[PDB]
Amino acid sequence: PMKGRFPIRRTLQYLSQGNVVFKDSVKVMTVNYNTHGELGEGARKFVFFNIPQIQYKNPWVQIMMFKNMTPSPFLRFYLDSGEQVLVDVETKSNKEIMEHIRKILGKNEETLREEEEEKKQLSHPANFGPRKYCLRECICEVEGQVPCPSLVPLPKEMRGKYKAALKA
Amino acid sequence: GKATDRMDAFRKAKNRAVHHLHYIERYEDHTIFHDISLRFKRTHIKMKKQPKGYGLRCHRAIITICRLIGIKDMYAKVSGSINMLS
Amino acid sequence: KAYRGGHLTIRLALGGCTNRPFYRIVAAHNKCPRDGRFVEQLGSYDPLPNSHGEKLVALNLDRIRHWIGCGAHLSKPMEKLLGLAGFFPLHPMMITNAERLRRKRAREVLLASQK
Amino acid sequence: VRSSVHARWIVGKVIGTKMQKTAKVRVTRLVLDPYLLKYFNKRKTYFAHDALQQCTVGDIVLLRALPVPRAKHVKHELAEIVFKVGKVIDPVTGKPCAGTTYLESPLSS
Amino acid sequence: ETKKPTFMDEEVQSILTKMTGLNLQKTFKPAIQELKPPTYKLMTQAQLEEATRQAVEAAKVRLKMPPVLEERVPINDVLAEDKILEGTETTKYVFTDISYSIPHRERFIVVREPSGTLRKASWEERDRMIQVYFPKEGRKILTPIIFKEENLRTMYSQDRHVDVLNLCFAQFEPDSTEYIKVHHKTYEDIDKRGKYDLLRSTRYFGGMVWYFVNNKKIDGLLIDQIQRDLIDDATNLVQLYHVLHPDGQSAQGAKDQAAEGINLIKVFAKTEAQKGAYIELTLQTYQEALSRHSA
RNA sequence: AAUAGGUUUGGUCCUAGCCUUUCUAUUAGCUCUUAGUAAGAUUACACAUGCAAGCAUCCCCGUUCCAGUGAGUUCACCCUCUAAAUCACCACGAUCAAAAGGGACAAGCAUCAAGCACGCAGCAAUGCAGCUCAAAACGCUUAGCCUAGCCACACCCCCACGGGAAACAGCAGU
Ligand code: FES
Ligand SMILES: [Mg+2]
Ligand SMILES: [Mg+2]
Ligand SMILES: [Mg+2]
Ligand SMILES: [Mg+2]
Ligand SMILES: [Mg+2]
Ligand SMILES: [Mg+2]
Ligand SMILES: [Mg+2]
Repeated sequence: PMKGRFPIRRTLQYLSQGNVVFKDSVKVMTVNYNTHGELGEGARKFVFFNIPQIQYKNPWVQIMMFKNMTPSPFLRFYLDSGEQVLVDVETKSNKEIMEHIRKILGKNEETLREEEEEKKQLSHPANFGPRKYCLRECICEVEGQVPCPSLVPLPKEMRGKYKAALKA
Repeated sequence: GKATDRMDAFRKAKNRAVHHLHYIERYEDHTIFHDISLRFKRTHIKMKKQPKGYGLRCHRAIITICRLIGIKDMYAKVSGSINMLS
Repeated sequence: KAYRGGHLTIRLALGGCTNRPFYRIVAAHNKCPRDGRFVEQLGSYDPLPNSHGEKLVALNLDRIRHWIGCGAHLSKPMEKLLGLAGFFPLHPMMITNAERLRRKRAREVLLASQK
Repeated sequence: VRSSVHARWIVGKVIGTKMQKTAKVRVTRLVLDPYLLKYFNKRKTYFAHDALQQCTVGDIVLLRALPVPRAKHVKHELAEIVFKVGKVIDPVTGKPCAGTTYLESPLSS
Repeated sequence: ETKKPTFMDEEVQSILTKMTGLNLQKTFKPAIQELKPPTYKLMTQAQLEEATRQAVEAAKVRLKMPPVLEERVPINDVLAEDKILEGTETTKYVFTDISYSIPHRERFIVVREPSGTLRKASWEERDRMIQVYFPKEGRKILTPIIFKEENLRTMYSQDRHVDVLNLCFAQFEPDSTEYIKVHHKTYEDIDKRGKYDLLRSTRYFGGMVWYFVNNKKIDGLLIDQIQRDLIDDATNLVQLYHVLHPDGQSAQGAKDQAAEGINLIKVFAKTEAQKGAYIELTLQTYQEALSRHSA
């Protein structure tokens, strides 16, 4: 089967399930954690489970991990203005850590909805073009209109091959 | 059924099968209850429960066996050694 | 593709099949190909009358105004389309062609009466 | 605030100090493998202008993008030494620590 | 001073929702569409109750009554008369504003006639063009032949009134002449054939009740509600009829006699019900059944 | 490779290769009634001939576009800065988009494992001796690409003052 433990982590569905989309201020996130000790357990899980999802939702935010550098696990976010945010993640669970970082540095649902609406405005239903960009290619696909000559031949009076013959 | 003559083998096999009947549990009398992924010896069989009208998108032998059982809708992928008896 | 000079223009990119014209109102470089790359599609125009005997024209008026404010020029067919829509005054050539057609039909009527 | 450098703030590890007033830092970013769908560390080498020559090989340093590159390869400057090698000060408590043990107890103050 | 209630009023909405009723089996009747293998969840009694409550909320959302709108006034407005263009073009032009962030009822759709008249597009042309340039799922540019009288009768014979109403809602605007005509014809066929139970637990029950109340033909619906032991619904229907006809014989009788509950129905059966004797007989039969069940 | 199938052997089981079945494209054989639409040298080898850029009260503007080819090939995308161009004229700006700077960016070969100056500091003089690389540097071979279209080339010498020589990779054609 799929290799490793918890192979669901290596699926696009799991990666897209993340809810933390950092604001444009956040640039770097240093995750310091200990590989042993009960109190850091949640932090460990946060590295094991939630770190991929975050990086998937935030492809440009650098994430750098550190093991057994400090007696306590913590996260440090570096913002574009030079401000640093220290989140002490000791005794917390990974779900609690995700909720905390979403609250303090994650975009809210309203901002995501506004971004999605701005993206949706780019695709206009009335535009005609390739299926990659537009719903319909030609106006002939609209009922009532004159259909495509490749499907319904046009009347001889509507084809130049006979207009020129009649005029000449 | 193993025999010198083909008709004798047919008779032996079909008469001996009815003394070895499994009862296959079916969901709503048209499919299996859940996806069944198993490996018998060197043959992997992966069966997916499917809604009504999906049909038997299974190996031809599995299609035959499912028609015999009374399973109408199921998907099945056979991997590894495609051995009829296994 | 960087071009020397040029400017944005609102024009009709011909589409459809043979004997089945269908124009798309687009904003694009005048140096760009007629059916090539366009900055934005501003509408459509089906010259062939449909079942209801209409020539459907669709105009993204907001974006047309935005591009005209951005300095985009206009081709004569597009100006005539907007004049017919009432978005611009009737083009002088539309009125002049109407007057020429009136003169031609009056001359035909006079010749028929004289016959 | 406007700068001609792509990466504005990057945290990395110094791997070289053999250039005058310049520190060679290795910055690792998680990159998703398109097939395996697993994040692996991809590392890139940056040069940070260390005016005071305070960088030591093996410490974790934060680099800020210069408004313009000052050399062919130098585009960043040492904004901070986040984790001095062998002299890590626990940001949560402010006390010195050697690995996972406090050299000085937080209860001291 | 005293304004007669509208369809979207809170009291009217509550009465119509109560009369509509909720039937999760009917509301979530299995859909004949591309099926997928169902997912199974292990639930306690509390979890099952919460899931049922969520289904009830979703069904209430699904049953939200479409508003009842008056027939739209025909559009006859000329923006310009350019006699110079008279006879130049043999075919009229239709211009549609396709700006994305505009409500469809505020879009400027104009028509340049061969006579040079630049006029605002009619309602039918407006709907046609909006569908052409902003297509909506379930709507057809050309009117489907299902809405002809013969095909509507064919659907009625098969008891597909709800399907007819869904097709009408998709194809036509709520204020459309065709929408209004098809809805009224469906309600009339239901009244004639006594098929009021088809529209129960659907969002079209409120419209049907409103249509019957406004034209004073709630006799059959009241009879069916009494027969099906929905006397609460019958009483609410009588109250709504009285509210929407305060200056009527039934309302005056109820006021003077202080009638409530079943008596209200009797009052209506005596005063304004055309099938008053039939309603009295049905109510007497129901009361006899109630007496037998009590004893 | 899949709902799989044939094929090793006296026979069975397993592993495994090969082929079949399906869908396209080109060419060939045999055959072929009409209508509509779409598409259409193998070749960056050489080209006969005819046309493909004029307009306009003279100046100017255009012929730098469109059209073509795929030889070459991480000049295409994002960000910063800001030329030329349009908005008559400044737009005290908007749109569009060069050069420059940063980042990202094809395949095969490691029997291509070292490149050989590929770095830094200083205003400068000059000083330090570094820089890239098995997480694939350097090199060889193949290939137009990520297709509303984009990149590159325009007979060759990557360029084109110059030289070779007299150019259809514009259309029709040979
Ligand atoms: S593709 Fe629209 S007319 Fe043929
Ligand atoms: Mg070639
Ligand atoms: Mg060799
Ligand atoms: Mg090539
Ligand atoms: Mg040549
Ligand atoms: Mg050259
Ligand atoms: Mg040619
Ligand atoms: Mg030849």
